[PDB]
Amino acid sequence: AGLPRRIIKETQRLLAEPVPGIKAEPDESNARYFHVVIAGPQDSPFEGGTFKLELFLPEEYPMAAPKVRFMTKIYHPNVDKLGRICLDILKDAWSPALQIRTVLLSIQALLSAPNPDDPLANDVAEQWKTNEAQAIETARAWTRLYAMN
Amino acid sequence: GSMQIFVKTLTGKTITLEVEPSDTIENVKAKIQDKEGIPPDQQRLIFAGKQLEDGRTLSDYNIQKESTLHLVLRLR
Amino acid sequence: SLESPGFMVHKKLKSMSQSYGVMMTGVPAEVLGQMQAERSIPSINKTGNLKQQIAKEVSKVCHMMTEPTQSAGQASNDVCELLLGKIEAEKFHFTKYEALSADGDNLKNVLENTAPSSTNLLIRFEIDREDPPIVLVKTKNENFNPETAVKNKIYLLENKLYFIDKMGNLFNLGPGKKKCTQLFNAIGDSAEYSLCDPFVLEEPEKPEDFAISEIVDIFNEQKERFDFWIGSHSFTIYIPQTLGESPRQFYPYQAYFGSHTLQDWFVSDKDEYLSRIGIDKYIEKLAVLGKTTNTKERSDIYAEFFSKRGREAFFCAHLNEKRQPLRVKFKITEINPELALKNLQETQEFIDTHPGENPSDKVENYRNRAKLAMTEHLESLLDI
Repeated sequence: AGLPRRIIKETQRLLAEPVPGIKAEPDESNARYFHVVIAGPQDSPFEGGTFKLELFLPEEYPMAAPKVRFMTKIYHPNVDKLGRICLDILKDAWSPALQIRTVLLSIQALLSAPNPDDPLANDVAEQWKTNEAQAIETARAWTRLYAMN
Repeated sequence: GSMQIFVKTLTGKTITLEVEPSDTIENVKAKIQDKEGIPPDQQRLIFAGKQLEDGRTLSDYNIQKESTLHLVLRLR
Repeated sequence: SLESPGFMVHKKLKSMSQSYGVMMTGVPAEVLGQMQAERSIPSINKTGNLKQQIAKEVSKVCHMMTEPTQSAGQASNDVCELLLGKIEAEKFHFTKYEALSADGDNLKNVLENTAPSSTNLLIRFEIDREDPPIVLVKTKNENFNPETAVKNKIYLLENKLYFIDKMGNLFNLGPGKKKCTQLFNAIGDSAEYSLCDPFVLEEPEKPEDFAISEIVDIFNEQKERFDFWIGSHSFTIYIPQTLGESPRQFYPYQAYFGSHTLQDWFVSDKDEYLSRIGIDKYIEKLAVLGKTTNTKERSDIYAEFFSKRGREAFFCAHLNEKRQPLRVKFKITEINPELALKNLQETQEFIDTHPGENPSDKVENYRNRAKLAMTEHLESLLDI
């Protein structure tokens, strides 16, 4: 019955005007969940792969930020063990002036330019500074193994 | 209704604020800035292990006179 | 030959901060653990398994108690204490900031009215954001309690339109009874609306959207009346004395919450990279940063100066765009290099009491005693 006009109107413009390289569509049961696929950007270790993302809008959206997580297993220093993503904004806060589009774009640039220097608590950050040349290829291998078909 | 709360850092330093249960966490960050020179965007505040959010008030967290918050200066 | 004592301060600060990181604080590793154990003690529940919960609570914080602060303000505090000493640093803190003039001329003039060979200077900066209200609340006058209303919002009443600021002042935004009547009934029954939803503001479909947009226009029309500045970033610039006719150099020192530390800044040598543009160009870009209304230009400079090295094209894009204007303030003092080097040397003595052949060994020696100290304290307070 009721779901905010902002979600309705934003979902409209997301399917009518999608961003180059990304597919995003509402789940048919709960329209707050979004099945996302991002094509691995050109001349990146993840080139050729296609990565599936669950984007969820909590009840408090757009006063509260969405939560995003990788469903396709991926080798990247900014990804959780469960696939979750930062979305943390530096010396600012999520306001309803920022959209899902900006979220999807930031995740798209995050693949194009991983930032190992962040939380070192996971090993993938350690290998992404120690032997970066050897982290590019094991990410190419995980692209073939899990991001193809 | 000026009560008194404390703010401790990892270095052992204690800071004494004059506040009211009405004031927002953002307000006490601005009082930390007045005493320490730390900009509000450069600090987080913890009470009994719970991260405090900016819009909520001291009463919203049952923070009362002589309570001790903990200044957090890395991002968790 | 040798460098000046003022330049020696920079070299010692940077090289020590590069190598010793968290130890530059001078706090005994024992005290760090006792302090974190105080913050972690409630997360422990007596009813549960004690040690298992202690180790978990340790493991989750063990690697943050143990790395240096990210807070730009604290790093500036640390810099100020080392270069000035406790007493003069507190005096410096209570001298007041001045706003950077439109072209930076006021800071440029003070620098020029000092002999480069005679003096050593420390500039401390503070950069504010504009944090305007972002939601609109429609109440009836009977449901409006001005004492207790949530602050930093715009309030539409039947016959009035107030901006309530962060100190509890209620500013009349102007509109009279008829215009408020029109807006109040154009909207509807929701309690609160957004003032910054682009789908509401750029695709106005209903009369409610047109009314919220008109309230945004009324507010933006009067922005100069108010003060919604909030302190955001902090950094310092050290300008050591010259020898002979050599040209003057400036060095910016900073940390950044959620990003990097003073140690990261020095190891990346970004302080040196920025130094090469010269203080006059830096001030100019600092003036443009506060003068500009262009989001891309504001984001570009902010990233060039304040980003972790390497993230310049990424530090201020997408979710991190600088969409609100900024204000740059500063204050100036001379430092005494003898006092500064003394302070550094005392810190060196503290570092040297820690076992280890190399700096990496002493750091790791420090970090581990802090992990041990936290666990041992927690055990004592739970009476085990």
